[PDB]
Amino acid sequence: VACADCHMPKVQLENGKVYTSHSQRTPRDMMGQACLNCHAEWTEDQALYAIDYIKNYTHGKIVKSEYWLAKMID
Amino acid sequence: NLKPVDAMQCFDCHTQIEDMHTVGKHATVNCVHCHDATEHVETASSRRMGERPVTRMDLEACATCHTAQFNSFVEVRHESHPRLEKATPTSRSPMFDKLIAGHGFAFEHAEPRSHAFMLVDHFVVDRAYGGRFQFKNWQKVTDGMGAVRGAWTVLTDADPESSDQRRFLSQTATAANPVCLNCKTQDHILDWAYMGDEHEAAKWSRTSEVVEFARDLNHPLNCFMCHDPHSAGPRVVRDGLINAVVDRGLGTYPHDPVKSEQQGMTKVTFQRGREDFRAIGLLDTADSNVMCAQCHVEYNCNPGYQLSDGSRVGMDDRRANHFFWANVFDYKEAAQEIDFFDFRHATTGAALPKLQHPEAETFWGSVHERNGVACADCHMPKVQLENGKVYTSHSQRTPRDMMGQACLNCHAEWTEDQALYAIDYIKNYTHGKIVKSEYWLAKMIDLFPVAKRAGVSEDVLNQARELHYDAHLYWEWWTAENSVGFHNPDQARESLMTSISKSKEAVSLLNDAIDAQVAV
Amino acid sequence: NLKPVDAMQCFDCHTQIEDMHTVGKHATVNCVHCHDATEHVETASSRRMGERPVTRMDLEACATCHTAQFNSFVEVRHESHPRLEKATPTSRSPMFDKLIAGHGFAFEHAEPRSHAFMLVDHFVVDRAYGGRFQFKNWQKVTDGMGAVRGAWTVLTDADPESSDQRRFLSQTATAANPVCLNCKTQDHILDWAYMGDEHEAAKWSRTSEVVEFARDLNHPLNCFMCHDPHSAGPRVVRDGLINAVVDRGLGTYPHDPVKSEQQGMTKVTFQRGREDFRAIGLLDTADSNVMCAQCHVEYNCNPGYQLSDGSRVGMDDRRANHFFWANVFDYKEAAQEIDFFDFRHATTGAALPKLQHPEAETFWGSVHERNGVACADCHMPKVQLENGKVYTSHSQRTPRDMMGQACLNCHAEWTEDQALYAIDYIKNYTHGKIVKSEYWLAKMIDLFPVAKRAGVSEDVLNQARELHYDAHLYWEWWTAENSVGFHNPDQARESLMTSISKSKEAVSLLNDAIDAQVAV
Amino acid sequence: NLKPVDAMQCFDCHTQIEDMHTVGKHATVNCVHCHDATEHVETASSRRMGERPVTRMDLEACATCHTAQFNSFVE
Ligand code: HEC
Ligand code: HEC
Ligand code: HEC
Ligand code: HEC
Ligand code: HEC
Ligand code: HEC
Ligand code: HEC
Ligand code: HEC
Ligand code: HEC
Ligand code: HEC
Ligand code: HEC
Ligand code: HEC
Ligand code: HEC
Ligand code: HEC
Ligand SMILES: O=N[O-]
Ligand SMILES: O=N[O-]
Ligand SMILES: O=N[O-]
Ligand SMILES: O=N[O-]
Ligand SMILES: [Ca+2]
Ligand SMILES: [Ca+2]
Ligand SMILES: [Ca+2]
Ligand SMILES: [Ca+2]
Repeated sequence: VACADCHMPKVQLENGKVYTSHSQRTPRDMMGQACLNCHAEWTEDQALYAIDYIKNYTHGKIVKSEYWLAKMID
Repeated sequence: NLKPVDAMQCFDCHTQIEDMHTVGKHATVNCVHCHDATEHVETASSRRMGERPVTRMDLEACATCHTAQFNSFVEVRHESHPRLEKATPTSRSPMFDKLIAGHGFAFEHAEPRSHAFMLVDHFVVDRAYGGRFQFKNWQKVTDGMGAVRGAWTVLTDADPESSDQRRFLSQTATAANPVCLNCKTQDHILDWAYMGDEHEAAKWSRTSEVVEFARDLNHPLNCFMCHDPHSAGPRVVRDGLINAVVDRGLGTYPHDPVKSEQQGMTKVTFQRGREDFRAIGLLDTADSNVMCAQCHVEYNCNPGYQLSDGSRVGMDDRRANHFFWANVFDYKEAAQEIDFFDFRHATTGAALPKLQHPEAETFWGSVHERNGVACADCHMPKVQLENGKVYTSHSQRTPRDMMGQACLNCHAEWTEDQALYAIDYIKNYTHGKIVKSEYWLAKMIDLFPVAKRAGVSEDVLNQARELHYDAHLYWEWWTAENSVGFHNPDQARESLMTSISKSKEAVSLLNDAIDAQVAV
Repeated sequence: NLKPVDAMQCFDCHTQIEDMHTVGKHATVNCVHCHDATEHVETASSRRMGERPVTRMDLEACATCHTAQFNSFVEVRHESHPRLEKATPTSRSPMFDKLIAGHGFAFEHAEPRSHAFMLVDHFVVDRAYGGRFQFKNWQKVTDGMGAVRGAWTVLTDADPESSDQRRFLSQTATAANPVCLNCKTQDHILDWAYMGDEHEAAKWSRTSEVVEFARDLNHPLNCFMCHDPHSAGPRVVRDGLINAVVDRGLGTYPHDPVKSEQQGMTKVTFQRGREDFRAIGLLDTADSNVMCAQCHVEYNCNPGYQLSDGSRVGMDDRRANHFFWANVFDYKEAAQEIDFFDFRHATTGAALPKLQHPEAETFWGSVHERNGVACADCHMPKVQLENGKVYTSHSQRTPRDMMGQACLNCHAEWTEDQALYAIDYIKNYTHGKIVKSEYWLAKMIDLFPVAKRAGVSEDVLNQARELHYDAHLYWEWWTAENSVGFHNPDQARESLMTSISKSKEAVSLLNDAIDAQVAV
Repeated sequence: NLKPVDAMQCFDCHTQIEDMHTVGKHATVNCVHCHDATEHVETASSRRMGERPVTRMDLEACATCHTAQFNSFVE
């Protein structure tokens, strides 16, 4: 998988000539083309929930890392 | 990968193309994008073609550099109901079968849908080819991109081994003829002489076997119908329109000589063996009123009969390819001018015209037309973007889908709901008058068998048939025209009231004559 | 609180029940859930019933352990318009009154609504019981759960003191008879002999007073119509269907002997006093095509007449309970096979069939049926859950309400709007042909009084009446069938074109005969 | 309106560009779309630039034939 697969995927059209989106942005704005095409077992809400589990856990550890760096700095 | 050819070598022979190509916005666009001419260049002389070069007519020839316009063009409007028969109580003409009896449209006449389907819809409608052509299966009806790629990628022919027009199912007709195709495709633009006259250099003409012609055609509404591929400038290619505006000197706006001069057309003719062969009309301005009038007009594209003596007018006659270029109040005179009518009514026996989608001629003289508004302002407006390069939408559809760009930009005093309400007021009032006109037409029609059987004289029946012509014209214009009066509401009202007057006159004539026979 | 009974004690006598119950998925489900048999066990012998045990027929007997299926079943689809008369310009058959004149359906024929209401709707429709039964007030029309709980909890009888069929309001009819109820309820499943024949052990039969029968019945579409309560295995209980498939040897798929063998039915008969009494058909597979064909078929369930001699066929005749089990192109032959027609047209005098909702026979041979698709795939699909135990939806309704589960799972190439557009293309085209068929039928019908009064011969009128039979059949199949052609679009098109051909033939015959009389 | 230049004449001194341009999917795209080289061609030799030709770096140089990619990018 490459950055473009999640951040600038091919446009999906009912009728028309396919082209590559060049709006580089979060996959949350185009989940059908950026995630759900590969993760057929998921609804959009399930895929968003998987992202958020990672980000919530990571951000918690970032906050705890800063707490300890700050205690040391002080 | 495409390799450019030396255009200067072509221009040595093709001076008309040189004059157009080197000056316009396609001066950098190499011939190889649309032509494969290698063997042609090896064998042509200054006056003889030699091997014929290949010319791409597919819309994807333009989609490479103009993807936005192509993609907008091929969109399917699913809200535009498909295959929806007009002769039903819930559509445009509840009494159409009674009123049109005797004409091929009685076999099927559906509402229009998105432009991508025009050629396939022409091929599969029950009134056209006897049911010969069908979609490969009922799922293909959704495939707009597929139809654009080519009619024959989505259709089947019930009998590839014969080319005669015949019925394959009992309730079909074989009304199609080569003239119809001019408003569905221009794939034949190099194989068809001006007006479809017989011509040594034309493979196809008005008198061709239409089934064989059909099989050679693939793409709907080619991009180059409105845009010259060499200069990229605005134009029309439809012979019937050029003939009305230029040959007959009527102008682009027959009611307005000044506008006709400012927004005119220049006929350019191309030759084969130094004889005139085909023509285009370059427009002074990018005037969509005239571009859309290549097809959205009342026309003849069929055999019929002479008003003077009743005799047959066949496909071989020039009248079989004709733009009347007349509003509803000038139409009867325009049909007398060429001595022509379309069919005899199956019940009344009256000589009758058949009217078709006269949007261009209806729009003339309307408040919007008089203020310089054109079809594209309401039906294919500029796209509005927060950040972006503006381009013109090519999805021709009702303005209800883009009211901010199609109406509300000029009507700052209205909300969207107010604008919709104004449209619906006109369409509701107009439709009520269309229904009343049909009621009175049907009442008259129903009296003809009663009058005949009661022994009413030919002289009285003939007087009623003359009234039927006018009653029919002043009604059918409005079921044929697609705006349900919006394009010209005062004209629709005046015309439909005239239809009703004529029918009432005929009903009174027939009732009195029947009563007198009974009294004797 | 329920206390279990000793099933082994029942099984001592009930060996058929033992063989079914001990092997299936209800082997742990005690008899007390559905039967109160204490006094029965005290008094029965191996061959005499003794005191009759109580058997629960209410759907809540299953809702205790299968709440999801019950709750899905009783949902009311409010978008399915209630009490919507089909004989109007905006519904299925704009000219129904003219075309059906002479038949009870002219008094009222509404579109179907949700299954919860089937028994109450049968009781209150104007054509059934002379207006005898009504909802207790106009608010109860919304109460799906109430109707399921029991028809008599939501309806009133205008005269509890009489049991004759008679008119209570002027524009009603008394078409109901005991056979109708077999497709509304199976509360009478232990009180009705196979086919509704007279039988010592049956309280009710084809010849019962229908008002008295009506009063004994409460629940719509009982869960055990498709599910054997003892084995929990798939089955049908409807005698007319078992008679077609098994007794007449026609098979579950008459056009496909192989599929009929793989997806077959086994007739199981239950006796009373060692004589055959009632029967069920156990299915080889859980095949909804055959389950839904208990009701969604063309049938006779009424008196009529013989085609051979015109004589009356009454409720006492087996033909008054009959599944033709024939597609539209085999129907005329199936009606000749039993020598039967339904009514004489009030205007033309023609012997005519009456067709009813033939979804099962229309579906045969369609692209979906040939690919192994069944009614439940589109009308009662598996529920899709992010997290949960999957079960089958029992809300039988249009697939428009669950397109992801009913269409788009098999048609991965389409969006929802594309799929809807494909359905609408078929329904629009089919409806236009239904309207044209009615136009031509009405034109013919209107000529009969003119021809009679002009002195046209019986021989010509009789020829026209024979054409009227076919014109009627090939049209009415499609106003009766609920998919507006979707279930078999090629068949609908061929049949409706045949209807139009037959009417046109009749119109021409009658016009020529009237004209000849006038000329003399 | 753009007027095409003689690309072959450029290639007499620009073999490295020739080998890329003649072979890829822009073989038909004339140099005038992105370069203004009139005075350069008048003054150059294969060994002396002469007047420096102008090269367009604006994204609109691509947006004329690739509007969909450009419009999606600038959102
Ligand atoms: C899908 C499997 C991904 C691939 C491959 C890449 N990224 Fe990604 N990225 C992804 C997610 C789910 C998120 C979080 C977005 C959210 O809304 O929560 C991101 C985030 C970014 C961001 C920040 C975007 C924002 O939140 O606005 C950037 C700048 C980004 N990613 C860049 C990026 C690059 C350069 C990649 C290839 C090396 C790349 N991503 C891969 C999902 C996916
Ligand atoms: C890297 C960050 C990019 C920039 C800056 C631009 N584009 Fe692009 N483009 C990019 C990728 C990863 C792809 C898809 C390649 C693949 O095959 O998967 C593209 C594709 C194109 C195409 C081809 C047609 C299509 O797939 O849409 C064109 C014509 C194209 N890109 C044009 C384009 C223009 C005009 C840009 C400036 C606005 C632009 N690209 C920037 C990556 C990158
Ligand atoms: C003189 C020797 C010629 C050269 C060099 C080229 N063409 Fe030509 N062409 C020539 C003639 C005499 C004709 C018949 C029409 C006429 O003007 O008398 C043509 C025709 C074409 C056509 C129309 C083909 C058709 O199907 O009708 C096309 C598209 C065409 N020519 C293109 C073309 C191109 C692209 C050339 C350079 C590669 C070219 N021609 C060279 C005479 C001569
Ligand atoms: C790329 C190689 C092109 C192909 C193939 C086609 N066209 Fe084109 N077109 C091209 C350019 C670079 C331009 C000029 C852009 C600018 O604004 O400077 C154009 C312009 C047009 C126009 C506008 C003309 C005008 O405003 O005067 C139209 C209507 C147009 N092009 C249409 C068109 C059609 C119908 C094509 C297929 C036959 C087509 N073009 C091919 C680049 C390319
Ligand atoms: C002949 C080649 C045509 C030209 C030029 C234009 N139109 Fe057209 N239009 C045409 C046909 C044959 C059809 C019916 C297609 C079918 O398969 O049924 C149409 C349809 C329309 C519609 C209805 C679209 C819908 O959603 O139902 C509109 C609004 C329309 N046409 C407008 C229109 C405009 C504004 C034009 C000039 C820009 C134009 N058309 C040109 C045939 C042709
Ligand atoms: C241009 C002057 C036309 C000629 C010649 C033909 N048609 Fe046409 N057609 C035209 C327009 C602008 C439209 C859309 C507007 C409308 O009112 O329909 C159409 C539409 C069709 C359709 C779709 C709708 C329908 O009537 O079912 C079909 C099937 C169709 N046209 C067929 C047809 C045939 C068989 C023709 C020759 C007899 C014919 N068309 C000529 C424009 C023009
Ligand atoms: C007549 C019915 C048309 C057909 C067929 C095509 N286009 Fe068009 N185009 C049309 C109009 C009325 C306009 C606007 C002109 C104005 O100045 O108001 C356009 C414009 C273009 C342009 C210019 C850039 C823009 O405004 O979008 C291009 C590049 C263009 N059109 C391309 C195009 C292509 C590729 C077509 C086939 C899919 C196409 N046009 C058909 C009218 C008509
Ligand atoms: C705005 C001032 C308009 C101009 C200029 C033109 N038309 Fe129009 N049209 C307009 C409205 C408000 C409607 C009714 C649409 C609705 O949704 O109620 C129409 C209708 C059409 C149609 C049928 C469209 C449909 O309902 O699907 C066609 C085919 C059409 N108009 C064509 C047309 C042409 C060719 C014009 C220039 C001659 C034209 N219209 C001008 C609004 C406006
Ligand atoms: C032999 C002494 C019996 C025992 C013990 C039970 N039943 Fe019975 N039952 C018996 C007979 C002879 C009949 C008539 C039908 C027949 O098979 O010959 C029946 C009938 C029933 C019925 C049908 C009642 C109806 O309304 O038609 C039911 C539901 C039934 N029996 C249930 C039943 C149960 C639950 C028992 C155990 C508690 C049981 N029976 C015992 C003979 C005998
Ligand atoms: C609880 C005491 C039950 C009552 C009352 C009813 N059923 Fe039942 N059913 C029950 C169980 C425990 C099971 C097996 C669950 C499993 O999957 O193992 C069932 C099964 C069914 C089935 C599925 C049969 C099959 O797949 O072969 C059906 C169709 C079914 N049950 C229907 C049903 C009906 C119609 C009832 C009322 C007459 C009914 N059940 C009562 C538990 C209980
Ligand atoms: C006889 C006992 C029936 C069986 C078995 C099935 N259906 Fe039915 N259905 C029946 C009636 C009498 C009615 C009309 C009820 C009323 O009060 O009007 C219906 C209705 C339907 C509908 C329409 C529902 C709506 O929303 O309008 C559908 C889609 C339907 N039926 C489908 C259906 C299927 C798929 C069946 C097998 C699973 C089935 N029905 C069985 C009578 C009976
Ligand atoms: C099964 C073979 C049936 C017999 C016998 C009867 N009906 Fe029926 N009915 C049946 C189905 C599958 C449906 C729904 C489909 C449809 O097209 O309606 C119905 C519907 C009704 C309705 C509601 C709709 C209506 O026509 O108003 C009523 C009032 C109704 N049925 C009454 C009725 C009477 C009076 C019958 C005996 C003469 C009768 N039905 C028989 C299935 C079957
Ligand atoms: C025929 C018209 C049916 C009626 C009446 C009832 N159900 Fe049903 N049921 C039906 C089908 C076609 C299926 C699916 C079988 C398959 O394998 O595809 C079902 C399934 C069940 C099940 C099994 C679990 C599940 O799939 O949901 C149960 C427990 C069940 N049905 C119960 C049930 C009840 C309680 C009913 C009355 C409300 C009921 N069914 C009616 C067909 C029919
Ligand atoms: C999907 C491939 C289907 C199968 C298999 C069956 N039916 Fe169907 N039905 C289908 C569609 C797309 C429609 C039209 C629904 C719409 O909203 O337009 C229908 C319609 C019905 C109806 C009327 C439903 C309504 O509009 O309320 C009934 C009563 C019905 N179908 C019954 C039915 C039966 C009994 C089937 C098996 C024999 C059956 N259908 C198969 C789609 C599908
Ligand atoms: O009808 N012959 O083309
Ligand atoms: O049917 N086209 O006017
Ligand atoms: O009509 N008597 O049941
Ligand atoms: O009215 N029921 O077929
Ligand atoms: Ca339309
Ligand atoms: Ca005409
Ligand atoms: Ca319904
Ligand atoms: Ca019947």
